[PDB]
Amino acid sequence: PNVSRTIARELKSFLLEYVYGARIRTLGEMNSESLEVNYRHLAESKAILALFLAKCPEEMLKIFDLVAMEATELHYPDYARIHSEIHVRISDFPTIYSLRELRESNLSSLVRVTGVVTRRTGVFPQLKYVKFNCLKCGSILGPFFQDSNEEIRISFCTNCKSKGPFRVNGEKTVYRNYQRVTLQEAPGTVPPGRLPRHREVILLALVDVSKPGEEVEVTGIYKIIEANSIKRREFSWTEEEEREFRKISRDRGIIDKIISSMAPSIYGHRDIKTAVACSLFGGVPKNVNGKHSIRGDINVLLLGDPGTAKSQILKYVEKTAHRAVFATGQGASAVGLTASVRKDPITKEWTLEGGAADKGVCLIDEFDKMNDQDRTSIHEAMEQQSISISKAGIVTTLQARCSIIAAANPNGGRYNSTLPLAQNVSLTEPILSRFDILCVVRDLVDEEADERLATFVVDSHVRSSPIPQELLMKYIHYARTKIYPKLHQMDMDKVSRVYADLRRESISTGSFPITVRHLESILRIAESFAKMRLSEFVSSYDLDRAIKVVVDSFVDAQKVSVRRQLRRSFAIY
Amino acid sequence: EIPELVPVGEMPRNLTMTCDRYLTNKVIPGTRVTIVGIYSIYRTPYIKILGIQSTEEEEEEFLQLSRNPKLYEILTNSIAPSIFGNEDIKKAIVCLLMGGSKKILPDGMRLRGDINVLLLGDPGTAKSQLLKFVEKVSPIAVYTSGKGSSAAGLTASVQRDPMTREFYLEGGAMVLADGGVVCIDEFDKMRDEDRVAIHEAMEQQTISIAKAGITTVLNSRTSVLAAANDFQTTILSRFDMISIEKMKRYITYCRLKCAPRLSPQAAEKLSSNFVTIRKQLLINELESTERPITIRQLEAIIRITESLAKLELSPIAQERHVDEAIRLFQASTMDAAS
Amino acid sequence: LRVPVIDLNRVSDEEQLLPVVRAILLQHDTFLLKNYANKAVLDALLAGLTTKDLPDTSQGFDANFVWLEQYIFDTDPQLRFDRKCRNESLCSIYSRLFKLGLFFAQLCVKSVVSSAELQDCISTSHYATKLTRYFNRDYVTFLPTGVLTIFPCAKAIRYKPSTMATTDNSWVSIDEPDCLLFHTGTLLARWSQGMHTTSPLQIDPRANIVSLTIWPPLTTPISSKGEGTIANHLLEQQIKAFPKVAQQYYPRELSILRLQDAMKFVKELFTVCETVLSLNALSRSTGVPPELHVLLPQISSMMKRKIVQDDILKLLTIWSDAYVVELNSRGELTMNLPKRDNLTTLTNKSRTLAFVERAESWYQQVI
Repeated sequence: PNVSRTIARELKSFLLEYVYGARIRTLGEMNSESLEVNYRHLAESKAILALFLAKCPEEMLKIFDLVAMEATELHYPDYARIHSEIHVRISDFPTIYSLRELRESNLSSLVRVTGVVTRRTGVFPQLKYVKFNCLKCGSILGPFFQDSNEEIRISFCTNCKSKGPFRVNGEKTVYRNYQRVTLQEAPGTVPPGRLPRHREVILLALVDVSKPGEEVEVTGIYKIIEANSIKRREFSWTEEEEREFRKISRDRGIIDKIISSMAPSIYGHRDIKTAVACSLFGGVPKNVNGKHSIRGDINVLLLGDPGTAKSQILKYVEKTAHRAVFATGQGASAVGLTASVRKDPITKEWTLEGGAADKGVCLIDEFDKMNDQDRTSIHEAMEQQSISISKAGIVTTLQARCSIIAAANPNGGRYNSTLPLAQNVSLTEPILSRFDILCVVRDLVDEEADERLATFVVDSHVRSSPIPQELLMKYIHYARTKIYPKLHQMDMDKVSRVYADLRRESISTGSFPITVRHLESILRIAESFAKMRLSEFVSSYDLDRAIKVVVDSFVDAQKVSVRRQLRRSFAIY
Repeated sequence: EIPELVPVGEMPRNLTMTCDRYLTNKVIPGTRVTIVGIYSIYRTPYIKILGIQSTEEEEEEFLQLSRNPKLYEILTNSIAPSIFGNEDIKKAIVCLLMGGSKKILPDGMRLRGDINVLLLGDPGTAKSQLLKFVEKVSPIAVYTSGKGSSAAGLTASVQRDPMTREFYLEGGAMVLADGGVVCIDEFDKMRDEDRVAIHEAMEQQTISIAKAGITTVLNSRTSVLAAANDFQTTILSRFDMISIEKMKRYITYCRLKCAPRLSPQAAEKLSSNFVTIRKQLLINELESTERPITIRQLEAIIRITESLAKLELSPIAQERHVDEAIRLFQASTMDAAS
Repeated sequence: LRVPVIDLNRVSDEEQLLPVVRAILLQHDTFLLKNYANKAVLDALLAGLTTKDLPDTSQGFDANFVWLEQYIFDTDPQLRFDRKCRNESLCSIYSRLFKLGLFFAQLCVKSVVSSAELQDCISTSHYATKLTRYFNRDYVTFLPTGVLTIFPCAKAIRYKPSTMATTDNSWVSIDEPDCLLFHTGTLLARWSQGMHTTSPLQIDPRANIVSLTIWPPLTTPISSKGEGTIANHLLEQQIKAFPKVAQQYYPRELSILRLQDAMKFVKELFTVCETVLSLNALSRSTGVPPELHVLLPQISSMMKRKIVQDDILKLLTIWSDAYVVELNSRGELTMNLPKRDNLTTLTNKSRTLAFVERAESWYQQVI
């Protein structure tokens, strides 16, 4: 149509009257081909262009590249010798859709969707055109083939009129660059009972800038989604809820209220939920001059009798938290640590995908019942916050810095308290050393516990002071994405004095030692409590709760013969 | 291109070339090869080979530097610019390049000249920074790691030619290091199919391979300079120790020119040292400590003395090199005892 | 990242750099100055720490709460201005940076229509500097209140979403070691024919933002657009309007007579809201019934500030003839378009101008 000719000259006058000169000089000097245009800018200028981009973006994209190349040609001479075409990046889409709202009415239009990328393919062959060799007469014939069907069977020759066997000739054929990533819905925003959907995305002209296993925002057209723009930056906090969170965090020591708000179904005890809350709230990751990456996550390990609740609590924690997936699994396990390089049968190739939480928390149930692959993958992810892929022609180190909450059972049911935890569990010491907190429950008897536990669990079943659940789960996302509390060298050296007592007393009476990882763990627990307290820095008494958390985990993980250590730690209790 | 001089942000690139008829099979893969041809285009570039091959002031300044009596000492004050301490590790690293005295006996049972050196400790302390200097200093050496690396492997890799899925081989740092040393990092991360090959090549230099149509014994004059953090016997038994262009030219001229020997006057001190260490560690060994002392360590001491007497470009050895050799060996025995 | 780097050992005679400096501010308006003689006086910023004894009353330190003492340093010989703190080391760095500021003024305000009026700090000594000492969420976007401001800093750069330099509408930040950053004010952007910009600031590692401005006179004759409003009163209204004021009568009177002009954060909602409803009109042949839960994060992702029903209630209060407030059977607010076509850009431009005129009439009648 000639109506595009009055569209072209409109936006040609728009780019010289708005930041577009700085945008075109940055794409021209970086020899770049990506031009950035915000939707609000031209939408404030002309809403009819925004309506045309929302209705027919495929014919709207035939004007954009031409006027961008014309602006680059009169701004820079001979730019067509190196770069023939320059694309545009339509960002700032207001109506962000979900993957379950993708319907028949959203066809041939612009859509911004959130997701997680997996099984990414780079520069993998795509077909646009074909040819075919007819074997009977030995002739050539060719049509078209895009990116959705398998292939358009050709069975009728020109003059053979035969049903002979035909062969695929792609030795005169088109050149297609294909990078399709199977995007999935995030588990932190899926409704309960339903399953997350998945789609296939085409990436062209934007390959290997995306990270698998992370949240992503893609703006493209819907037909199979053909992505135009990618964004690796991304139930949220608002302005009306952020002032009341600081007002709630300033009054009445909210750490214990968050602990009491963690388990509404049962009474429990604070040793499981204190480790659970400090593991979900996490610490901060720090590096010195680009190296020495410390793990900011806290991996907790639960142990005890089978009757006691370990799965219900984990499930509740997962529901409460963002990007937390309860993978669990024993026999099912399959590919360990969600990271895998594998062949794919749809088009016969090699691909890499990190399964399903790079910032999230992964929940493992029945830790003692696994094979060699899923133990080694979680040992690599616990040793380092990354999983490397070094096969099928690809080498990629993906983020596996996810917190680990594992639950296990001992060999025989009973805890057998007259033996240490190393003889009790089947696991050894270096896989136990990655877990900083080892919480363990035991058995109990008198009327007191019978009067409280059964009444609280029957109160939880007869019904269909603490902090409410919605404000708590909004506070988790508000504190984990805005603050980073450091430490100041004013009086922190005193903990190096008390560690100097606490290390030495573990040799003379105990058998298992205390190392520098426990010091890193109590600094992470103290900064996690400072994160939950929403302070600027860690206080002096946060380390008191941190040393209490490490004493009732390490001393409780041993025999009854470390009983003198129950009173030896009473001076700092 | 040469991996000792390649920027750290990106892997080294490559080039494809076409070789004709008269120079076929004249180049073993893995050496310093100078190629002259035509840079043609098939867009993609390729090289048509038309020729193949592989300053007296340099030897004058090397002869002037060889006359310095504190030369060993400045060499050690030059291999460690920021490394604090560890002189015994530095001398053992700089003395494990050539190996020892290669002697071709008339009975056919020749002796091995190369040795083995192993780094061990906490992360840092240039365990992988001194390896870059030994990768860029030595004549033939290639940097690799434990269980191969990203799209490259120390072990003889095998995979599919993508044309119609063919089985073929990928030479690692083991066949390409013919006549030099090999240098790896992360010794604890080793696959079982590569450990048997390095287990045989660290003591026999030969690597044997046998599969579908290819059966071969590859010569691997490859000394090992590993770094680490049933494994106890392979660490404690298979390891003996637990300008720059002018230096490389002098190292190549010394490795090709001379073939030293040993005098009995300096060998009697070695015999007395062996008798005293066997008479002194037997108290610790009959006391059921179960940790050693062998003749292989004595042969390694002999190779260390041959390397120390070879560095001044001399075919004879004296007590001056054996007094530094027993001091180099005592730190390894103190590390092995505790 | 592309900041111009010059040397200071050859510009001491002032004969080789003026043309280049004039040329370089056409695209880049954040200058970096290195290698001066302040290598032993710059680390002496530990003297003026704990005074805390006088009230604000638009002079000296506005001591707001152990965390901030903003010294709005008034000038000495002008009327209604008298301020003298101790500040010996700060007097030495003020003398060196004031000579540096007059040096940059003589080398860069000579390429405009007036090269003797804008440097009138040489005669009357008109200086009201911002010594914001953040000693032991943050403050609003601060542009320099003078016409030229050179300051020692750690990073000193950010970018609010607008049509200015580094136009990508995101907060950009670079780090710079041992140097000074120059930024010019908004009066020089109106004096020079459109060649400047603005820059937001926050808590830097070198938290003492010693902003030493040129600060033009009480009676400087600005041109036709600003002949009635002087530089002193307008910039003093901006100076007393950005932080909190609770000390005396007049800036609190200026705050209650000037902070009700915040329609630009809600009328800009009217520059984008119809766009999205029209985007819902060209895609949903459902007769466009909207839901509040799906229209709220759309405009909350289109605009970084908080958007809740107070803005919808304010838009209903200012313009009720173009929208409905009709509730459905379920119990939520619904709102549609009264146009029979989808959208016409000329009618949309006329409706936006009428909304702007209605809000301007509301601003005139509210005061």
